[PDB]
Amino acid sequence: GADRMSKWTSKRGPRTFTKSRGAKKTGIYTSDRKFVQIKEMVPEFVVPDLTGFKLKPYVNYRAPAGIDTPLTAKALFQETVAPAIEKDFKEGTFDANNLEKYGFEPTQEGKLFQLYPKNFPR
Amino acid sequence: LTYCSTRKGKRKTVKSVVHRFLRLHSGLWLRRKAGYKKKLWKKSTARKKRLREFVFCSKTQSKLLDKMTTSFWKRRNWYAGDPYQMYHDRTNLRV
Amino acid sequence: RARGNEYQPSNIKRKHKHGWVRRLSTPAGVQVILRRMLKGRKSLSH
Amino acid sequence: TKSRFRPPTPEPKYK
Amino acid sequence: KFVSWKSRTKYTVKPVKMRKSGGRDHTGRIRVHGIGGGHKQNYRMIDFLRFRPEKEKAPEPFEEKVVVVRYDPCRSADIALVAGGSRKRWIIATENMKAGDTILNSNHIGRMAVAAQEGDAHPLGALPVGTLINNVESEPGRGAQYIRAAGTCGVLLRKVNGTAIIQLPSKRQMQVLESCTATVGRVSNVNHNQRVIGKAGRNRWLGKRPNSGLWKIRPLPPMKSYV
Amino acid sequence: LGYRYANNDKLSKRVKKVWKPQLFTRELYSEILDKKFTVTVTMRTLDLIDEAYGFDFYILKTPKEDLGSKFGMDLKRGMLLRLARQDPHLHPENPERRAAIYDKYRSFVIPEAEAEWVGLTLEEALEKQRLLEEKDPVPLFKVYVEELVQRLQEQVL
RNA sequence: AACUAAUCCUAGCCCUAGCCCUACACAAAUAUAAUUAUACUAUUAUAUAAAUCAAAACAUUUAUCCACUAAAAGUAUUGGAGAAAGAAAUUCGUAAGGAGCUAUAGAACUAGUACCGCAAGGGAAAGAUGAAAGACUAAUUAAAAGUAAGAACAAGCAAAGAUUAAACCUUGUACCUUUUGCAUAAUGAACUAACUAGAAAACUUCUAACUAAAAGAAUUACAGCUAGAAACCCCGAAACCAAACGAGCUACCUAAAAACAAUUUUAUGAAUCAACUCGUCUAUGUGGCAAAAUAGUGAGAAGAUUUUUAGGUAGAGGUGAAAAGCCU
RNA sequence: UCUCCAGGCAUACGCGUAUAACAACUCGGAUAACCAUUGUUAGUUAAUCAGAAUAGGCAAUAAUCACACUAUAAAUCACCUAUAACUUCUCUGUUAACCCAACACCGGAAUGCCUAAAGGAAAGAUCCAAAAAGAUAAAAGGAACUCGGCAAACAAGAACCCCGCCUGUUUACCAAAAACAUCACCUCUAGCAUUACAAGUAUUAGAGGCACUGCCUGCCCAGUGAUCACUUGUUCCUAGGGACUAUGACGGCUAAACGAGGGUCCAACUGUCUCUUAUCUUUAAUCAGUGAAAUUGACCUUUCAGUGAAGAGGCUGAAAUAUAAUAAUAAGACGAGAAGACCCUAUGGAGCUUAAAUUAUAUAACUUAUCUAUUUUAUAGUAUAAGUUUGAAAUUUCGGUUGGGGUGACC
Ligand SMILES: [Mg+2]
Ligand SMILES: [Mg+2]
Ligand SMILES: [Mg+2]
Ligand SMILES: [Mg+2]
Ligand SMILES: [Mg+2]
Ligand SMILES: [Mg+2]
Ligand SMILES: [Mg+2]
Ligand SMILES: [Mg+2]
Ligand SMILES: [Mg+2]
Ligand SMILES: [Mg+2]
Ligand SMILES: [Mg+2]
Ligand SMILES: [Mg+2]
Ligand SMILES: [Mg+2]
Ligand SMILES: [Mg+2]
Ligand SMILES: [Mg+2]
Ligand SMILES: [Mg+2]
Ligand SMILES: [Mg+2]
Ligand SMILES: [Mg+2]
Ligand SMILES: [Mg+2]
Ligand SMILES: [Mg+2]
Ligand SMILES: [Mg+2]
Ligand SMILES: [Mg+2]
Ligand SMILES: [Mg+2]
Ligand SMILES: [Mg+2]
Ligand SMILES: [Mg+2]
Ligand SMILES: [Mg+2]
Ligand SMILES: [Mg+2]
Ligand SMILES: [Mg+2]
Ligand SMILES: [Mg+2]
Ligand SMILES: [Mg+2]
Ligand SMILES: [Mg+2]
Ligand SMILES: [Mg+2]
Ligand SMILES: [Mg+2]
Ligand SMILES: [Mg+2]
Ligand SMILES: [Mg+2]
Ligand SMILES: [Mg+2]
Ligand SMILES: [Mg+2]
Ligand SMILES: [Mg+2]
Ligand SMILES: [Mg+2]
Ligand SMILES: [Mg+2]
Ligand SMILES: [Mg+2]
Ligand SMILES: [Mg+2]
Ligand SMILES: [Mg+2]
Ligand SMILES: [Mg+2]
Ligand SMILES: [Mg+2]
Ligand SMILES: [Mg+2]
Ligand SMILES: [Mg+2]
Ligand SMILES: [Mg+2]
Ligand SMILES: [Mg+2]
Repeated sequence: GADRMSKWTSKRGPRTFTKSRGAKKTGIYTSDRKFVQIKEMVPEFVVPDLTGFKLKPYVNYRAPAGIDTPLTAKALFQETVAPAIEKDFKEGTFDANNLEKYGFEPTQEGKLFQLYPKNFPR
Repeated sequence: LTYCSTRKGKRKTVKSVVHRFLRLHSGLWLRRKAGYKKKLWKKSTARKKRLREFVFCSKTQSKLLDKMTTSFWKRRNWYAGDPYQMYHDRTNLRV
Repeated sequence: RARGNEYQPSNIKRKHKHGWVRRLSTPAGVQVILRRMLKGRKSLSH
Repeated sequence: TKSRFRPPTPEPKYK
Repeated sequence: KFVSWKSRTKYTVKPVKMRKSGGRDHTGRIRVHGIGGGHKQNYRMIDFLRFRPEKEKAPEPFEEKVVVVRYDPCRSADIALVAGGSRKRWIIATENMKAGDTILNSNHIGRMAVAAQEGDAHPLGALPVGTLINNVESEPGRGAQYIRAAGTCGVLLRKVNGTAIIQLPSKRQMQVLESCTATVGRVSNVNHNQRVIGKAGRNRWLGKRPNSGLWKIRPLPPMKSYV
Repeated sequence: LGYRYANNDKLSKRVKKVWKPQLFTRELYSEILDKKFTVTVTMRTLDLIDEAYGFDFYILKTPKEDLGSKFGMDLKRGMLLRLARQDPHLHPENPERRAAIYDKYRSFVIPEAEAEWVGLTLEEALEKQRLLEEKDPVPLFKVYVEELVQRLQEQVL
């Protein structure tokens, strides 16, 4: 006679049964049943200063939209790194070892914002 | 009787008939006399003489055996020196 | 006496007996799940 | 004795 | 699922909480009938290897003091806490044992038999033939497994060529080596047989459940006629 | 695992019967491996080893099927790899002894690459292949750099 | 002169043919009591399929169940030599459609959903306007049973011969199955709509083609041989075996717990008697309030007591203060 | 505001929006008003209520007001030694008349506190019929009723027989007992350890039987001499010679006590009865709303005699006879329902019992082998095979004729 089709949540079951609704944990439970919040585990919203901002939620109809071109890795490379290498190649001051000079990162370890695996949320 | 066998879908011969009766192509069937090898010491000489003979079958018995045997056992067999050569045909019978 | 009230609901009893973890414990229970997935059932277990 | 029943379908007829 | 309560690795005098099995196996099926229920009981670990030297102590005869003679619910006989050196242990108590008495545990084997007071462990060879003994063991260093029930005693019938014959309480005669150590005297609670239960509910206290209500030779072929 | 007729007549009852091998545990020494293994072995294998004039000969000669054991197949790979590589680990500091063993079993020498894939199951072979072909993705940065350098170099040429 | 209703056509489906696959679904969560962001206790199919059934029983045995077409051939062989089973050698081969279904049909399917069972699991029903509803949702039909419009008028298997006349007069022992070839018996049917049960070619007969030969390879033949047409139902047990699923009811046990006023005895499976547990008797009820209750009356009520929570024992078994009692 | 009834507020398990207002008046409430129904909008706010670091060392002394007092069934992390870390508020539960019983079911449902301060309404309007159900009252009599003092009573007292010793337990939903358990008594089995028994060891553990308790009481107890010799007995060697032999499977019964046990008897008591009546509630009947079930070949559905299969609304011969409703009775319709009963059949089953037939690596055993140790053949064992011996079990079966049955028989 139990309803099998309804979702299993903490409102149901005895007192002992509990579970989260998806809220991210922000602290630790120490011995003796004491909660110790950790400030670093609490997200902090980085909010910019909007003074002098010239952009509003809606855009004018008169303004014409452009052609959609999903950005690709090749396109970014040509814009940023290709010109430096091209000029350097003419000057001859280019070597395989110093690709980092143009911005190459050998490993993501040591970066605050690791590209992969991502260590930063949206 | 197996009227339709699984592997081939054909009628199956009963081998109890093949080992007891002989069919002549005309349609007659031959058989032995039951007990011709049994307790011969107490049978009369005339009694034993009858048993040794080969006997024919009736229309019903012949009809039965024809249902329990397949056409292969109803064909013409050209055996050289066959001791039943002359008996496969009926002659001077009006009926 | 008066029958008909055999079902004495307890969520701890229910989930232990016919729950997901209980079913997966044995291959005979996992084959219960496997058939239910084949049929198309809304709920595979409790 | 046996037992079986049928549902009272909502049957909205507004077409 | 079924994990026996007997999981304590280290000896301690403190009573250990018990779990009864109701007769059920580790599979949950009854392997012995009539067992179930009764008062909650605490196990008191008993040392039957009387001559056990203390840590970093020479293996020589030593004495110990009988602190108290307690009642053990897990045995017919009554245990007695014995304190010696820097350790405390529970041992089975003899009939006349009293608190404050000193008992002797002696591995030393004497060529000449010496009269031994009740409760002092001595090798069977040391004991003169005919002395009442208890807590006898099959092999030296195996603990006691015979004559450890309330009021039981054993007789040292014969010592020959380093072999001792002991008449067990059932009158079975068992041979062991004279090296085996058995303390003198009968076990305590001699009057265990004289008790009267009186009421059915009393046996239900002890854990003995009621019995069920369910209520030959082959003659040889020649003998079938006469029967 | 089969059935028998009680009293060996087909007119009696059909009774389940299982026939078991008289397993024995013995110790065997492998010259190529220079190690002694303890294995459960039937009297049939002992005769086969004797007819093969040595434990090492028995393992190498017997095909995969006749051997009928995964443990034996691993021994086959180990012995074959030992001979294939002429590993100096066999009887170190005694080169004379090592040469004798290798020469005695020289007939079974096979290429090293083939020896590795001996006795492996499909899953183990699949795992071996996956590990060999595992590689972290090449950064596109480098890939574009190679293409750019080649194009620039060709243009200058 | 109409209510209840009826009419309807495409939703999908079925069997083939062709074809291995490369439909593995942002982000987040899930093996914890799944769908709970992080450490604790770690994680692993199965020894031979049985039986039903057939042998008019049953005990050896019993096609499929459990390796290319056709031929050899239902032959050799095997078999309580019974029912039955059954080769090979050796020959031969280049291989998108519907005299199907159309809403009780075709798949169970609008859906593995609702609903039912603790679980394994079982399992539905139905829809209908037109080109346009940004044209006030059409039509279409004395048409089923059932009613209404319109209750009835001595007398009788309800009708038939009749008749000027609906009824009066004359004649007349419902139907099927079933028993003997008899029923005033005995079974079955309130009525309507739809659905709902004879199937195979050895021998025979009939009709043709060619004819000592017939047949599009292997077959048969002392008029045969080849082809055609022509045949043998439905529903229903008690059971048996395999594998899952069940001890939230109930029997028993483990662990952690809780309840017991007042009175008299004493120091208790003792006494009076509530809560509470039980269920001797009578009455009512009997499709009941109830698939075991209600009203009274009774038994125990500090104990072998009652109750609560979680866990364990599972069918060739479990449990049993033995009633062959219990195990939803 | 009035009349009357007397389990209520929280908690847990459970349930899952049934909570609350508004709006509707199709559906649900078994009828209405009103909503528990439909749609929309809302809602339950916790650092206190509730739920969710490591390695060692070591504990004899219940509870009950714990003092006295005894008893027996023997009974709840802490504190130390060191290492590591040095200032925190997140997450989840919170509503309701609620759950298990197909139902807004006279049933089931644990704990805390309290017994009205909390919670509720037996009658929709009518009416006074029979029958039926419940309550109260009774002239005289007092069990004359009846299978029986069943039920009832202004009574609830006394003794007896039988059976079981007592308390206790059992067929959930027809038997609560005389049956099962039970203490005590008796019999059989086992000399022992790291998962039941059991962390136990013959005064113990398993298995089974039986009320115990003093008293009568079974047999069994070589014979004669007299702790002694012969005759016996038992064995060998050949009818001889040696050798050896120093009360327990049964009754009465205590005997008292106790019993929702089975029978009786006296006393009181009574509407049980002679002999029935009166009032009230319920039900009924009437008005209003709502709306089942078994059943049903068709029916324009009569009486008597005859016939018939213990049989006739319907056939045969007479007779009777305007049509319909409402409320009553239960003679007939072999009246309707049930998994009830009875005798017989089936080469239909299933449970139990073995002196049935066929098997039987459950177990135990031993034998020869294999095989490893050992000693020159030898005694040990055994990841096995082949036998022999028990049988825990599995499988299958219930011939025919004798008016039923056991015995005879017969085919
Ligand atoms: Mg139910
Ligand atoms: Mg319950
Ligand atoms: Mg008994
Ligand atoms: Mg068989
Ligand atoms: Mg058969
Ligand atoms: Mg039969
Ligand atoms: Mg359909
Ligand atoms: Mg369907
Ligand atoms: Mg009509
Ligand atoms: Mg007429
Ligand atoms: Mg009918
Ligand atoms: Mg049938
Ligand atoms: Mg439980
Ligand atoms: Mg019980
Ligand atoms: Mg009290
Ligand atoms: Mg009861
Ligand atoms: Mg009482
Ligand atoms: Mg009493
Ligand atoms: Mg009492
Ligand atoms: Mg009985
Ligand atoms: Mg059931
Ligand atoms: Mg509300
Ligand atoms: Mg309102
Ligand atoms: Mg109702
Ligand atoms: Mg609402
Ligand atoms: Mg709190
Ligand atoms: Mg609340
Ligand atoms: Mg009212
Ligand atoms: Mg009234
Ligand atoms: Mg009265
Ligand atoms: Mg009166
Ligand atoms: Mg009387
Ligand atoms: Mg009475
Ligand atoms: Mg009694
Ligand atoms: Mg009693
Ligand atoms: Mg009963
Ligand atoms: Mg009782
Ligand atoms: Mg009763
Ligand atoms: Mg009684
Ligand atoms: Mg009187
Ligand atoms: Mg009426
Ligand atoms: Mg009315
Ligand atoms: Mg009429
Ligand atoms: Mg009439
Ligand atoms: Mg009449
Ligand atoms: Mg009549
Ligand atoms: Mg008449
Ligand atoms: Mg009547
Ligand atoms: Mg059978």
